[PDB]
Amino acid sequence: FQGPTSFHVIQTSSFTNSTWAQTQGSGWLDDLQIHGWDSDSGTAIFLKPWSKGNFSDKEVAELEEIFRVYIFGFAREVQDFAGDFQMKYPFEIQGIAGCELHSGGAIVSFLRGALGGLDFLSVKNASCVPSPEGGSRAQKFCALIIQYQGIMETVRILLYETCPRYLLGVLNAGKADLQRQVKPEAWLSSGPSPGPGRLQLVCHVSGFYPKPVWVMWMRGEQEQQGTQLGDILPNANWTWYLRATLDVADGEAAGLSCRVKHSSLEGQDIILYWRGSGLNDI
Amino acid sequence: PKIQRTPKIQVYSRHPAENGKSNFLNCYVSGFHPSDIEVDLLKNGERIEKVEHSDLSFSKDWSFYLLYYTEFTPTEKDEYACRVNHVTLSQPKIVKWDRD
Ligand SMILES: *[C@@H]1O[C@H](CO[C@@H]2O[C@@H](C)[C@@H](O)[C@@H](O)[C@@H]2O)[C@@H](O[C@@H]2O[C@H](CO)[C@@H](O[C@@H]3O[C@H](CO[C@H]4O[C@H](CO)[C@@H](O)[C@H](O)[C@@H]4O)[C@@H](O)[C@H](O[C@H]4O[C@H](CO)[C@@H](O)[C@H](O)[C@@H]4O)[C@@H]3O)[C@H](O)[C@H]2NC(C)=O)[C@H](O[C@@H]2O[C@@H](C)[C@@H](O)[C@@H](O)[C@@H]2O)[C@H]1NC(C)=O
Ligand SMILES: *[C@@H]1O[C@H](CO)[C@@H](O[C@@H]2O[C@H](CO)[C@@H](O[C@@H]3O[C@H](CO)[C@@H](O)[C@H](O[C@H]4O[C@H](CO)[C@@H](O)[C@H](O)[C@@H]4O)[C@@H]3O)[C@H](O)[C@H]2NC(C)=O)[C@H](O[C@H]2O[C@H](CO)[C@@H](O)[C@H](O)[C@@H]2O)[C@H]1NC(C)=O
Ligand SMILES: CCCCCCCC/C=C\CCCCCCCC(=O)O[C@@H](COC(=O)CCCCCCCCCCCCCCC)COP(=O)([O-])OCC[N+](C)(C)C
Ligand SMILES: *[C@@H]1O[C@H](CO[C@@H]2O[C@@H](C)[C@@H](O)[C@@H](O)[C@@H]2O)[C@@H](O[C@@H]2O[C@H](CO)[C@@H](O)[C@H](O)[C@H]2NC(C)=O)[C@H](O[C@@H]2O[C@@H](C)[C@@H](O)[C@@H](O)[C@@H]2O)[C@H]1NC(C)=O
Ligand SMILES: [Cl-]
Ligand SMILES: [Cl-]
Ligand SMILES: [Cl-]
Ligand SMILES: [Cl-]
Ligand SMILES: [Cl-]
Ligand SMILES: [Cl-]
Ligand SMILES: [Cl-]
Ligand code: NA
Repeated sequence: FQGPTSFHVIQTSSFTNSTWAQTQGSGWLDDLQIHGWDSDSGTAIFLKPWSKGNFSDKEVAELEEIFRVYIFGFAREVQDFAGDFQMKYPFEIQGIAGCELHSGGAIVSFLRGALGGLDFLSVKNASCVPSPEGGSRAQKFCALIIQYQGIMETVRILLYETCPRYLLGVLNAGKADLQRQVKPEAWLSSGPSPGPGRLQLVCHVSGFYPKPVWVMWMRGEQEQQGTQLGDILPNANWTWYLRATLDVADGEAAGLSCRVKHSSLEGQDIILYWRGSGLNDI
Repeated sequence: PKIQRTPKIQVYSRHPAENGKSNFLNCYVSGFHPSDIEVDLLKNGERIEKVEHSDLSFSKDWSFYLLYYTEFTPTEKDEYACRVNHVTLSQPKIVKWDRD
């Protein structure tokens, strides 16, 4: 099946000073957002009609309350211990936790934490593992948190028992959106001149879903190895955008074409032809 | 906890630019830390009123990213830009949309 294969929640907790901290959170299938966190209410925002997967309303409400208590208590404890951990404000903590479906059917879970944009800890084998970037502070943190009865057990249950069934349920519940096929459109433009006597040609591919896509500059049937793939960029409403560039000498632009392949096209590639002398768009 | 990362800023149209035809203007801001950031979309140097944006997310290297977008109708003479403020910047950074 196509589309996302993983679910995760993220946390960004920003500590301005000793009496003011705020947390943002959200839930995701790969890079598609399916849950928001509403700080006005301490409850979640379900962005799709299928965002609860196969979970009952009652279990969903229990999990929302877990997150609400956790978010409040996380700020309370960090602020209480910030002095002992020699913390300087402002600072920012991030967390990600979830699970993913692999080839062969295994589901693997993960939990990672960061401080100051650097890795701080991870959970491996239901244990707290300090990251080397986290230094002695992370060692100190792991030794302290594992003494929290309930937190260790609740994290274990959520990662290894709740997440895998949630993931399968929501991948199934959302398959109409997650496995839909959306065709790209493509067009050609100039790029910034690389320098004297050279041109950059740009092949734009926009509006495709799912994310895997193939784009190449061609001379007839010969793929141009010089093709430079840009980073895939988001559009609103769950589609993607991609630029493929080629730097050529002025007199060598004629004869070039851009070919696009995508799962939605059922084998009918898009072919665009570069024409020189300003004849590139009727 | 100490090195900050400045935002990368990429501005692009949802559809090929056709003058007089409605379109969507995207500004993708990424690679930055910490998360607090101010992003505006500009038309002829003036801030656009109704802009939408994604909830906060971050990449595997912990850098944050956001998508800002709005409807726009390109013309031959009007200009559009993305303007970003961040603690790593002493002044706002402006990246202009350029269909070419
Ligand atoms: C949300 O969906 C989850 C996934 O459901 C499956 O996938 C989706 C896409 C649809 O296709 C569904 O129709 C489909 O069920 C549910 O979780 C899954 O529940 C089933 C039970 O329905 C459960 O199957 C049991 O598995 C155990 C063995 O599990 C161990 O071993 C496997 C490897 O072999 C390992 O992967 C596991 O992690 C465990 O270590 C087995 O003993 C059971 O057999 C018993 O029951 C069967 C009939 O069901 C009977 O024939 C046997 O003779 C015996 O009595 C049974 O096969 C899946 O393992 C489980 N999957 C996961 C990843 O957890 C989920 O169900 C809820 O949670 C379950 C854990 C279970 O407690 C259910 O009763 C719950 O309703 C569902 N709902 C929620 C709320 O999450
Ligand atoms: C994946 O997770 C497994 C489940 O937790 C883990 O197995 C556990 O390993 C523990 C050691 O790391 C072991 O703890 C011991 O428990 C005995 C009583 O049963 C106790 O005597 C002993 O105490 C001593 O050591 C402590 C420090 O370790 C010390 O604080 C204490 O005061 C005293 O000196 C120790 O606590 C668990 O019993 C064990 N549990 C289970 C269910 O297996 C895996 O790690 C170990 O796995 C096997 C055991 O199956 C062992 O051969 C090795 O010790 C592994 O390290 C873990 N996997 C990996 C790869 O780490
Ligand atoms: C529909 C969508 C479904 C989503 C599917 C699920 C996927 C989500 C996947 C993963 C989600 C991971 C969840 C994180 C929160 C779990 C802990 C918690 O919340 O406890 C409570 C807050 O307790 C507190 O207030 C203390 C807060 C201090 C936080 C310290 C940092 C812990 C970092 C971790 C470092 C790892 C250390 C090593 C770990 C082995 C919550 O309130 P409670 O429940 O009412 O009370 C439980 C009582 N107990 C805490 C005693 C148990
Ligand atoms: C601790 O930080 C608080 C919040 O800072 C605000 O939000 C952050 C996200 C960041 O953007 C920051 O720049 C913001 O200012 C302070 O509260 C703020 O205080 C200032 C000015 O004194 C005020 O501008 C803000 O409105 C206010 N934010 C609120 C209330 O949401 C704390 O300052 C104290 O609170 C004030 C209301 C006031 O009584 C003042 O005397 C206090 O110092 C910061 N406290 C400390 C110890 O510095
Ligand atoms: Cl809250
Ligand atoms: Cl410390
Ligand atoms: Cl639980
Ligand atoms: Cl074209
Ligand atoms: Cl080669
Ligand atoms: Cl402008
Ligand atoms: Cl990581
Ligand atoms: Na204090």
